[PDB]
Amino acid sequence: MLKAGVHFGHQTRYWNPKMKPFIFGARNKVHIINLEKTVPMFNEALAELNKIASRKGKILFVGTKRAASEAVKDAALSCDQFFVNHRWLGGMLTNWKTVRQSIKRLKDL
RNA sequence: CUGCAUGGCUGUCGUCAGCUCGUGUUGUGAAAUGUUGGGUUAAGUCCCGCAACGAGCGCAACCCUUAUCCUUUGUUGCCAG
Repeated sequence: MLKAGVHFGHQTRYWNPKMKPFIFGARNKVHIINLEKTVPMFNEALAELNKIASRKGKILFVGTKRAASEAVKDAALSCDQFFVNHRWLGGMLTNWKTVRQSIKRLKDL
């Protein structure tokens, strides 16, 4: 009820040194993650996303996997938001004033 | 009188597929990246994709002629009817 979510446990090798402490003691040599902080850690981050929305910040969403690539353009369409669903460029965001010539190209075609 | 005094004008490596530029990245930096890779070609040509996205000179097309046809003008040329 504290959220918490789905576990199998999946991946048995090469764990990230900052994610290893989320493993819990159930069975000999068995990998399984504890998720009892998912929404408790989101409730404090969504407070600063509220501060960026208060500052009228432009929000960008990204996904390429089949569960996310369709959702970034449909599941948040109750506000004004921007997305990337499949294809990327060199300097996609860090060279935006060059990338604008491809938006002039898009609209000209 | 002479192209280390010149402007200009044409050869040749070279009709070869090369040489550069705006912004971004990379290194202390000259610079490198882009022009490489993977297919394809007559070709830095076209396609695919990537830290690149687009450009300038070459490139290529338009241009012109030629193999077959249809149609307009025919002498002192031509001669099918």
